[PDB]
Amino acid sequence: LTRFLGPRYRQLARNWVPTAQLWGAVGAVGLVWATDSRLILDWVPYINGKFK
Amino acid sequence: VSASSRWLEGIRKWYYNAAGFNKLGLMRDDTIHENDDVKEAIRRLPENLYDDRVFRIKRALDLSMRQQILPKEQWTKYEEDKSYLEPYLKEVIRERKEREEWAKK
Amino acid sequence: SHTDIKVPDFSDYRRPEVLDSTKSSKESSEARKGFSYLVTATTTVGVAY
Amino acid sequence: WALVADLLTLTWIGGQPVEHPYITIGQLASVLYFLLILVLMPTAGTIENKLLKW
Amino acid sequence: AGVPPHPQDLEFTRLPNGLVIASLENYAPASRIGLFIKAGSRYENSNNLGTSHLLRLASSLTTKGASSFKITRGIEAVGGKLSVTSTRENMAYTVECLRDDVDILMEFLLNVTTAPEFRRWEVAALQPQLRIDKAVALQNPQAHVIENLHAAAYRNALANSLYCPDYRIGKVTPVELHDYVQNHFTSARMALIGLGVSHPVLKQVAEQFLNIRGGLGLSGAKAKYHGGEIREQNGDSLVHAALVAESAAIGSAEANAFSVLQHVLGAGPHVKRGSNATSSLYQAVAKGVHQPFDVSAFNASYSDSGLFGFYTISQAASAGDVIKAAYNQVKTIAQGNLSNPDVQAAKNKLKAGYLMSVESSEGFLDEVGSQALAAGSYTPPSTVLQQIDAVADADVINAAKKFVSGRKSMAASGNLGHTPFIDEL
Amino acid sequence: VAPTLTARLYSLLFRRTSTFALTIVVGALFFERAFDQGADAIYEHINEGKLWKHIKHKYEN
Amino acid sequence: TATYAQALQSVPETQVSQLDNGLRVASEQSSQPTCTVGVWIDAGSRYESEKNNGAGYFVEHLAFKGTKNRPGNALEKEVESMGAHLNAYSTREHTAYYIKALSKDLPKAVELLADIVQNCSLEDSQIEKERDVILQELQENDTSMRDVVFNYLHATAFQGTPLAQSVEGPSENVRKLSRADLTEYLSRHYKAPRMVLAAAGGLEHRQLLDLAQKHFSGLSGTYDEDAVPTLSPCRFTGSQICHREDGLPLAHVAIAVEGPGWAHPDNVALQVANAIIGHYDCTYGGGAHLSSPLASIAATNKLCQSFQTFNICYADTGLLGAHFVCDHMSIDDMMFVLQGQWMRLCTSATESEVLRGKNLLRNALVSHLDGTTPVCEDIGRSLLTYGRRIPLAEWESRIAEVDARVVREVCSKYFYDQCPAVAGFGPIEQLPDYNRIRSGMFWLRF
Amino acid sequence: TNIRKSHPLMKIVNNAFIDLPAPSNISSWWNFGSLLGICLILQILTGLFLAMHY
Amino acid sequence: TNIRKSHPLMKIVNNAFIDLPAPSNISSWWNFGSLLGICLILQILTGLFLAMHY
Ligand code: HEM
Ligand code: HEM
Ligand code: HEM
Ligand code: HEM
Repeated sequence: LTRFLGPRYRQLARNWVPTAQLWGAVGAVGLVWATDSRLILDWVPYINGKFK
Repeated sequence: VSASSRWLEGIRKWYYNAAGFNKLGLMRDDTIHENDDVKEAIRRLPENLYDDRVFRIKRALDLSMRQQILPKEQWTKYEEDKSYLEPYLKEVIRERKEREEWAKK
Repeated sequence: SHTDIKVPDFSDYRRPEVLDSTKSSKESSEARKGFSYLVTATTTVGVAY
Repeated sequence: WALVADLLTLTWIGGQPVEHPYITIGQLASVLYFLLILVLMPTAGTIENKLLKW
Repeated sequence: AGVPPHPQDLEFTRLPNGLVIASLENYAPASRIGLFIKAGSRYENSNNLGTSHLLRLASSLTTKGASSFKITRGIEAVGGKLSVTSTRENMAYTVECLRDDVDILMEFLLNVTTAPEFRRWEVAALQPQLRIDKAVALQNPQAHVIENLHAAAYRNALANSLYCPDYRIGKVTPVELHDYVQNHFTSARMALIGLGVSHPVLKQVAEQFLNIRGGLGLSGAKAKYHGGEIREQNGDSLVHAALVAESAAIGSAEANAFSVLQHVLGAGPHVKRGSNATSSLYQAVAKGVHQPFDVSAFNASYSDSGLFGFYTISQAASAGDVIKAAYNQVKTIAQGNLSNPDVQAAKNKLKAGYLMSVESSEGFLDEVGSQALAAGSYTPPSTVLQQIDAVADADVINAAKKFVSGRKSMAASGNLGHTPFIDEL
Repeated sequence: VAPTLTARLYSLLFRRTSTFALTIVVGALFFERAFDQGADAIYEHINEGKLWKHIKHKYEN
Repeated sequence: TATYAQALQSVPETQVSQLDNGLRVASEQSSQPTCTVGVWIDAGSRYESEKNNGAGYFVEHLAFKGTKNRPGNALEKEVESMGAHLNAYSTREHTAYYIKALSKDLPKAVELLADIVQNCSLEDSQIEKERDVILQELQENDTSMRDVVFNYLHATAFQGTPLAQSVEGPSENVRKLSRADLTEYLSRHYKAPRMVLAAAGGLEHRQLLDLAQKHFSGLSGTYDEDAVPTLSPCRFTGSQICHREDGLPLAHVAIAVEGPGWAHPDNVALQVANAIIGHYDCTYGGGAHLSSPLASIAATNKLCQSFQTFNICYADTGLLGAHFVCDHMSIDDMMFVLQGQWMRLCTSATESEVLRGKNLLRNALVSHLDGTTPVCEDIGRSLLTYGRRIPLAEWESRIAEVDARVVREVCSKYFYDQCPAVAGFGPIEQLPDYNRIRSGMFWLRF
Repeated sequence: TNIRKSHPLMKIVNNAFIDLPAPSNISSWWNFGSLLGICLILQILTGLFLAMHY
Repeated sequence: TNIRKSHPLMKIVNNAFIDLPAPSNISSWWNFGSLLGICLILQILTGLFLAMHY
């Protein structure tokens, strides 16, 4: 708990932050595409084709 | 030194007796859970202490199995419960904490 | 005497961008990894479908 | 043993209707189950350490 | 103009307790500090052989002011080094870092030498390193020969073994290391040498942290020369052999004569892939021997004794011929067959060689420390060159005379079927 | 075109395994739309008029 | 007080002067009674064709065995008698001849060097004697597993380019090389604009320049014109050479990616990362407490006998990576732990460890330039590879610049997702398959 | 040689049920681990004979 | 250390599918062993979804 609190760890977090952000994008777009989540997919231009 | 500090000491002697490892001839440090700091402290013990430790654990596991306890006179007295692991375990944690302070900068 | 050990000619198996001894392989490393990984990306895209 | 008895209390309440005494003591046993595991037993272990000077 | 700053002089100080302090402000980007101790292998006795080897390996173990982990990490953090270099007489703990970091490395240095803990478990964990350390050294056939040479020569102290005897590996105790430090790492047996450090600072730390008494006195039990021969059947393709007699103690006028004789006969090569035209021993052997061989004059000087002679590497069958050619070559110098230009060449080889030996701070520091311990003084290069010059041609002949007629010591390893005993030389 | 289309695709999107996965996921979405409908359009041509989607206007209300 | 930054300014400027024929004459004057003088020639094995691959090495064997002005024994006797040491070496890119001598013996030392460089009496009886000596050395070099693996590493990385060749040459070239073969190489390569007369010690620069006009003049009149030989770049190949030999006790592995070459500014940053990984040896005292993760895991788990990082530099190219010697069962773990370290540094390097790497380097650079022989070597080599002598203050300036962001960017440029050159020798059944090594060159997590 | 140790199948049975080092002092409270295995088998054997008719 | 080797579960997967020494020269005729495993899994997954309605 207290052992992971220091300058190196703040650097280590800063180093892996763009990566952990991009995996979130992979997870989200991945979930959105796999379920056909209409709420989000109504916004994207070519995927829009599902006229009720 | 104090009347109420003699009472904390008598409540501690009460708990010690209630814990009842002394009934199995064990010392307090015999009963510790074996983590990494602990494993190292056992490893760091001299020959005579390790051998005694082994026998005391052996004796208590034997009693545990046969569901017995030692005769009252042979119970480890609270006053003479030698905390043999203390300085070893304190040194191992000291060393760990340093490594951890170093791994921070 | 271990200095007789030359590596056999691989020009037969080499990608066209890796044919020249004069030319650095770095100038085509991106394009070559790019091609082989595009095959991988498209494979995954097709399997994901 | 409080946890075992408390679970036996929850067992008893499970097989009983939702009327007057049972609603209260039912949710009383329910909050106790979680307090006993999350807060109470981790506190006793800390005190027991202090008593052995550990 | 591309000229350097005018060079500062060495500052030397004998403390009233016996301790020596020497420093040179060379203005170098890095710094070098050595604690030289009269604690080499010769102060071991039969009950504690190899204790100074384990100690040599123990410089990184827990001290009172710094844990094992701290010494390693703290020194590496600043890119520093900590080295311990033993000889038969000396132990030298040399520390090295950039000049801004001296204070940290000094503290580590002082802890290692003056407050080691030799923890039971830490010492037990390190014992296997004696086997590794020895194995790596002993893979030079020369090492075991020069080890056997000393065991054959002396009955006493210099006979000691530098690497721990196998039977003592795993057997040297924490108490033995504690006893070794308590009675050898004392003020009167010590010298603190600094490079890229100011004298007031080195004098300060010596007066604060290096005032240690209650050890042993003189340069140990006077090393008694005996003579004899140690033989090692090896099956090692080539035969390594060393012939030696008692010479002179370091610092004496006679010692310098032996050093000139060493250069007359021939020490190391001078030209990369060379016939060694000026090497008296080499030419003498080559006349009679046509296979691969090597021969060099061996010169070892100690506080109370010395060993001079020659060392040979030859094919097993050629062994006797190489040793006999080499020995007879010395015999002609003893008989008086030595010219004045011959000695002059050797003199220039020794002079320039010495000067080259102290060119680097690594070589300069090791020399000042060894001087401080052996002599209690610092002798400038210009006056060492003066002492070399003082050697007469007769003194060189007499040094040869002394070798030819003195009780011999021999050590040889390989297929010894054609390697002669002392008897037969 | 000065560095290759593959060279600029590796530099921007295939270096990091993160953006490699992201390009596969984003590329899987856009491929599904172009394929499903594109293959359905091909299925229209080989079954011209035969399907209910072509007939539809015959029976209105 | 005198600080470290202040002390870098204190070291005198290397005085560079050019002769009329193209001979660069450079000196670093110090206070020492001794000195080191030498000639550094821009010639190696990269300059050699397949038919004359042993040439530079053969000339190196003949250079001290007699000149036209000093036949046979003469050179040896003259150098030996003044107490001087005479040395030479040849690498794939540079040949050097140097004398360790007293400063008052500098006139003679320069004179003798000129004789070796210009007037080498390549005697027919001697070149015949030398061929048996070099052949023996080849049999000698075979037993050095380390020398073999690095030769293999160059052979496989620089496949079918001049750089794939060893300095020594093959056995065929040693026994076939003629007297004419060596003079042709000497006339083509030992030319003034490719030579540096370097010196370090108790000498004035004016003394040295006088001697260079005194002994090296007579390489002009008319020169070059017809044959201008500039080095063509050498293609690096991601490849593997595996010499399985289960009769050898320990396995040797050398793994490297393509490095940028002498001139490139980011050699400094690569060297800092190479310091962070560092080197190990079973005789090191440090053990489990060593800073470097690879070194610490290797000691604890007895994963090798040694490892070392390297940044081998050539003109516009080089080899960057590690070499290790280990037990037959330990090759896989060793590869894993090393590759993981390259990758840690490529993606997630940290401020503290980078300062340590900077500090090791400052110490490495200063400890290396100790005494006349290392400094004279640094003068000769730097003038050939950088064109100037890069002052220690500038090296510090370029070291000080390297933060964690620099390390992971520069490491990524060279290490991340690249094809290594792999050289393996000895009991190498457990040595990873190339594809798996290639796979360890990237992280799926990143 | 003892085939309980060498044979690939029997090796597992030996290491799991025969030669496994077990504490001397384990309570009747350690019995339920084996009893759960009996119960899982019992449920499979009764469950199947029910499935033949269900 | 490589967790593929040390970890009790991953140890099996490594020894069976990853680090297993396999002959360099095995035919397409060696593929059916894996294909049978695919077929057994395929039959379990289609068979179950049929059993949900059968
Ligand atoms: C599918 C029903 C289960 C079976 C067949 C099973 C199997 C067993 C077996 C054979 C043992 C060794 C003998 C013994 O110590 O009892 C054991 C011990 C153990 N089981 Fe289970 N178990 C199951 C349920 C559980 C559950 C529900 C938990 C935890 C929520 C648990 C955690 C443990 C632990 C911690 C031990 C170690 C006890 C010790 O030796 O001190 N198991 N199990
Ligand atoms: C994890 C072990 C199992 C448990 C805990 C379990 C539990 C149960 C329970 C609670 C019932 C309802 C009791 C009743 O009203 O009679 C039941 C019935 C049933 N079980 Fe299982 N069972 C297990 C194994 C299986 C297996 C392996 C099969 C298939 C071979 C199976 C097939 C059946 C069938 C067909 C019934 C309905 C017949 C009946 O109610 O008696 N059971 N089981
Ligand atoms: C339940 C269907 C089966 C499965 C899932 C299965 C699984 C496999 C697998 C994975 C392999 C290794 C890969 C390969 O060599 O093909 C293999 C090899 C083998 N199987 Fe099967 N197998 C089955 C049916 C059979 C049958 C029916 C026989 C004999 C009547 C057989 C005997 C063998 C033999 C002898 C090999 C060794 C082949 C070799 O490596 O030379 N298996 N099996
Ligand atoms: C060893 C792998 C299996 C094989 C070789 C196998 C074979 C077969 C065959 C030949 C049929 C009749 C085909 C037909 O007329 O459509 C069938 C149908 C059936 N199987 Fe399996 N099967 C297997 C796995 C299973 C499993 C694991 C289940 C239970 C989860 C299962 C449940 C069914 C059911 C309910 C049917 C009847 C529905 C139907 O005919 O389509 N099968 N299977």
